[PDB]
Amino acid sequence: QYMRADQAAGGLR
Amino acid sequence: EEHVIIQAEFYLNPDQSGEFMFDFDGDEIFHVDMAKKETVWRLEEFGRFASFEAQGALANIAVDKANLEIMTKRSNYTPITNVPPEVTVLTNSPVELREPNVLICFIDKFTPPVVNVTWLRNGKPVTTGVSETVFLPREDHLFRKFHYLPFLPSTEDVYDCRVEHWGLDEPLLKHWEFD
Amino acid sequence: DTRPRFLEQVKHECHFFNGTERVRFLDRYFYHQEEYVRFDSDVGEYRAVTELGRPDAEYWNSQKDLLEQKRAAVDTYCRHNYGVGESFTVQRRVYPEVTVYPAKTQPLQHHNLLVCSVNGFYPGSIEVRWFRNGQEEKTGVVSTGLIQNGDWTFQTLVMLETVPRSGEVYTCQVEHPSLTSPLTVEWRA
Ligand SMILES: *[C@@H]1O[C@H](CO)[C@@H](O[C@@H]2O[C@H](CO)[C@@H](O)[C@H](O)[C@H]2NC(C)=O)[C@H](O)[C@H]1NC(C)=O
Ligand SMILES: *[C@@H]1O[C@H](CO)[C@@H](O)[C@H](O)[C@H]1NC(C)=O
Ligand SMILES: *[C@@H]1O[C@H](CO)[C@@H](O)[C@H](O)[C@H]1NC(C)=O
Repeated sequence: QYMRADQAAGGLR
Repeated sequence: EEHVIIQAEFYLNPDQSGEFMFDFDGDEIFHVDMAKKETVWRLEEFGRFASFEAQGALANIAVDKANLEIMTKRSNYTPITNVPPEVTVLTNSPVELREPNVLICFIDKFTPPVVNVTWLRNGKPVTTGVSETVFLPREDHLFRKFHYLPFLPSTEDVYDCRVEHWGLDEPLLKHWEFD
Repeated sequence: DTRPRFLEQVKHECHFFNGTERVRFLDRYFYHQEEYVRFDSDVGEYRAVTELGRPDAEYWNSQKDLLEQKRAAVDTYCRHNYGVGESFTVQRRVYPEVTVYPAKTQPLQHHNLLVCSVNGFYPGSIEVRWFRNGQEEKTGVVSTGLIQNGDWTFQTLVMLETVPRSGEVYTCQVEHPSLTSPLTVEWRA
């Protein structure tokens, strides 16, 4: 019963 | 739709402040305390049904920290514009003399997410029993915040919520007193 | 402090329609207050909202593993989290406490304002009505709006501008998803 976090996308450079 | 769940994060320079929270229809499900690396449920009963690994949040703030450096360079170091807040003071329930109640200070429509809030009773800072929320997101991507003060209604006590913000020239005082 | 600030925001949004039948996932990125790139499950790729976010759109759309993660978010992230929290969020029901008290619009001798305090309910959708002896009064009703207490409870004041008579009975009617029949509180002078 864990809430999943969504990954932050790493920007260019 | 009928229900919206938002995972809201932000990182702020040069303050190096980061936040990670979950929003459901405008209310906070939980947030992660970056110092303790703990999940903090808005209502304690939430933690009995659900759980959250707090390190996934810090990994996101690490990326948000790196993205902010990229975006600051990309915008030619264009800073943010201060948007001062609207402040409202109200009580949790109708006021009856010597029947316990809660003072609510609603701070709304402001950015950046930095603020200094002080509860004043008869012009003096009060610290006993106060509580607050983290910075909550708005759909126009400003912020909102809550500060609480339980009190006993008396005819001889007046209150003020004093709010400081870099968009304000003078601190904003919002008054409350019994009828 | 005078030093300028620089703010980055990300918002992972899950929009649900009729339970989890139709689900929409948004991956939105903000510099200060301005969205510059977003992923939308209706599209399946990142799209630059402003010219500031065009490098990130082309960079992220070249990573298929990243795109395959975002295309599956409606299942592995939105519907999952909905299933974990629906018992204390989607199904949360708190019925309101209704208090009626008179007030004054201006410093007058008699009261000319009937307040219907509706406190502590959840969710926010609510319908409050005034009746004078069983007949609904739609004229002269002022409300504070829906107030969000920030603690998973709402409240609202619905005031009626009226001059009370002897033997007049006013009643405030409240309809709410937590109730199966309308809540009523009466007030007489
Ligand atoms: C919140 O209060 C703190 C403390 O007064 C403020 O911080 C100081 O701001 C002055 C300039 O006005 C600097 O010289 C100091 O170095 C700052 N830090 C400290 C620890 O004093 C802060 O600016 C206030 N924030 C808001 C939004 O009003
Ligand atoms: C930043 O400056 C460069 C060089 O003048 C310019 O090409 C670019 O459009 C500018 N971007 C912004 C957001 O000001
Ligand atoms: C609501 O969900 C049920 C699930 O069985 C479905 O049959 C129904 O069509 C949905 N409502 C609409 C308007 O599609």
